[PDB]
Amino acid sequence: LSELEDLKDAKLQTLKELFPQRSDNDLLKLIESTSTMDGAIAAALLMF
Amino acid sequence: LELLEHCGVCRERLRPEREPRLLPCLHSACSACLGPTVVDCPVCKQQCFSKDIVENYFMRDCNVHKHEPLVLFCESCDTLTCRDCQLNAHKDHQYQFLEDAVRNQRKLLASLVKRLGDKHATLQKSTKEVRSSIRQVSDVQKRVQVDVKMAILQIMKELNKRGRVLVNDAQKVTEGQQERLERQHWTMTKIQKHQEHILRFASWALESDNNTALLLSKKLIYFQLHRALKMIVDPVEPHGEMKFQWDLNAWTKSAEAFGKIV
Ligand SMILES: [Zn+2]
Ligand SMILES: [Zn+2]
Ligand SMILES: [Zn+2]
Ligand SMILES: [Zn+2]
Repeated sequence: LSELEDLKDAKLQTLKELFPQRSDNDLLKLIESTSTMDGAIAAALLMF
Repeated sequence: LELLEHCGVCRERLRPEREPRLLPCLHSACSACLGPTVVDCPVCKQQCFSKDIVENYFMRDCNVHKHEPLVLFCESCDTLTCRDCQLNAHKDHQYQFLEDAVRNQRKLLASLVKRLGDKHATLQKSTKEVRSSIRQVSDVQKRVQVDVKMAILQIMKELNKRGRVLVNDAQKVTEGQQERLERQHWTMTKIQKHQEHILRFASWALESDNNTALLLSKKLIYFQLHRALKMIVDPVEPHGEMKFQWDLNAWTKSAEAFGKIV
């Protein structure tokens, strides 16, 4: 599953590129609530 | 260009006296610009604790052993050291010179940049694709908005053509019937006045019966002659049945069905 981890962490580092002030713990919950779609994560990010 | 050299809040040119520090995000701002645990970037985020901030070393045109400078690269610690540190701290730590370790680092960063640059070449191309796609989406919204409207009018244009034609049909029928009726009221009243006149004169002559027989009996021929005029007047009223209540084609339930889909 070590491949699956990096594909998850990849999307996380990008939210910090866009909206960075919110914590690393907060973004991780939304990148599972979205199922790691590249765009739909940035959707729920703007919502909160 | 005009900003890479400049500092943070004051945007000074890099003064090496300023003790400028380079954040992990690669932004640079002297320690005077930002004094205050975890330090945060003027632009990005507090990406790392202050323990991971180097001081920018840019003075255009060792930590421990004072004026002895660094020239030498400790291969076992990823960073440079002076001749002393590799005698006390890094004794027989396998070690290398600056001239070779820099050549390789430059050639690996050129690789990372040449690939990453080839990547940001596609955003410069996919930004234009998204930019043109938005105008399409809104154009493909305002053209479907007009195709429906103009198609609705083409239907209603032709329907009013076959709605007025049926009205003209009813128009024709009624002036034709009225022309018939107007010859049947014209015919009645003129025959009636002829009947009224004979009835009028014959009644008055007959009603005067006191020693009036001598005047009557001299005109019996023309009395009964003109009674034959009114014995056979020869018109009988016909009746035009009203069927315009049943020349309205009310198929209302069909109209909604074809309106339902489109
Ligand atoms: Zn400054
Ligand atoms: Zn930054
Ligand atoms: Zn070492
Ligand atoms: Zn040293």
